[PDB]
Amino acid sequence: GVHVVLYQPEIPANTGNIARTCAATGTELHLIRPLGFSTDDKMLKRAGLDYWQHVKITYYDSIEEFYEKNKDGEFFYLTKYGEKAHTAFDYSKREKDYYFVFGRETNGLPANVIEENFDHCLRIPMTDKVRSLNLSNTAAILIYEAFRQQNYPGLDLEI
Amino acid sequence: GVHVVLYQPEIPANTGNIARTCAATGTELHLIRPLGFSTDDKMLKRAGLDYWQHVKITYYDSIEEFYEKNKDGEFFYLTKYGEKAHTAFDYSKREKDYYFVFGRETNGLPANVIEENFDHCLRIPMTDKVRSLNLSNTAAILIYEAFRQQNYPGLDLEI
Ligand SMILES: Nc1ncnc2c1ncn2[C@@H]1O[C@H](CSCC[C@H](N)C(=O)O)[C@@H](O)[C@H]1O
Ligand SMILES: Nc1ncnc2c1ncn2[C@@H]1O[C@H](CSCC[C@H](N)C(=O)O)[C@@H](O)[C@H]1O
Repeated sequence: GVHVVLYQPEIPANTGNIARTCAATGTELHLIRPLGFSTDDKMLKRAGLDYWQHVKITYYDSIEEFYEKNKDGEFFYLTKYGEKAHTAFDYSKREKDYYFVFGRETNGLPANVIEENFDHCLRIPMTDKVRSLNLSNTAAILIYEAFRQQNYPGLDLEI
Repeated sequence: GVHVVLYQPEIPANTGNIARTCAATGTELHLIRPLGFSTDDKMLKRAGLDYWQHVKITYYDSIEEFYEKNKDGEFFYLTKYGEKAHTAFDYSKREKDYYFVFGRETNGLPANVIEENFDHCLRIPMTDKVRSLNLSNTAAILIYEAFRQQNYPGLDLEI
């Protein structure tokens, strides 16, 4: 499968957007606490996030716990410090588990995570006119790059 | 070049995100009024959009005006009602002008626009668990699909 991992996300609208993209694709959502916001059920529903119930979601109290519970698979780390493009790897094997790990809107990923995993750090190409892309936009780009390579498994090409 | 055209966008954060992706790539931003928010220079500064100045932006009072001022190029219309994938077309020619036209967060694209241009209506594939993707996410996906096909011209220069 395809997986998005959010390391300590900050801003509720970004995670709401990412959860929508996950519901839209069958991508799993992994949230590493602390979060910057509540995800209580009654609040999500009155906020009209009806799609949230359809997301395959897992919460973790630490990135250590995340790793322990997700030992198998291919792990990629999205960071502007990466020296490979997000499109440089093959995500076409539907039977594999691909994990794309994203940093905080403000802090990004911890430096040691980037350093320990540098040959799997991916930079979406940019001009020098911004420091970074929006978190939810980067998750949407990576999700649909993987699904493009897999020829859209489980998705409706037409209504 | 690559162009994103927003038909009467509603939510300031979506247009802020799309402007960020445009500054990040050199994609032109075309805004068809009425907009749902102020884009006065003083409001954008109050909102902290430091990259806005770098965006190649044009405003129009109508889609008719937009068409009159952009006669040459290839026009694609992003809608869940499309019957071709966003990846089904060739955007690889850097000398051509590719325009991707997006609808409103609430009403989408006008029915007559979809009908009249149906052969070039593009649907990003989705499951049945959501009605649509987030507007800014869809723009980011299309921008980076076009730049992928062109091998990221003008990006990652002198990082
Ligand atoms: N160009 C890009 N390439 C890869 N990931 C990106 C990206 N822009 C944003 N992201 C992702 O979005 C997250 C939040 S943006 C954080 C940016 C960072 N704090 C800075 O120095 O500006 C990042 O941690 C990364 O996972
Ligand atoms: N799956 C998808 N394929 C193509 N465009 C999409 C899309 N999801 C969202 N969009 C774009 O994002 C815009 C705003 S989403 C608006 C849709 C409307 N609220 C509804 O319930 O259906 C759309 O007009 C379209 O341009």
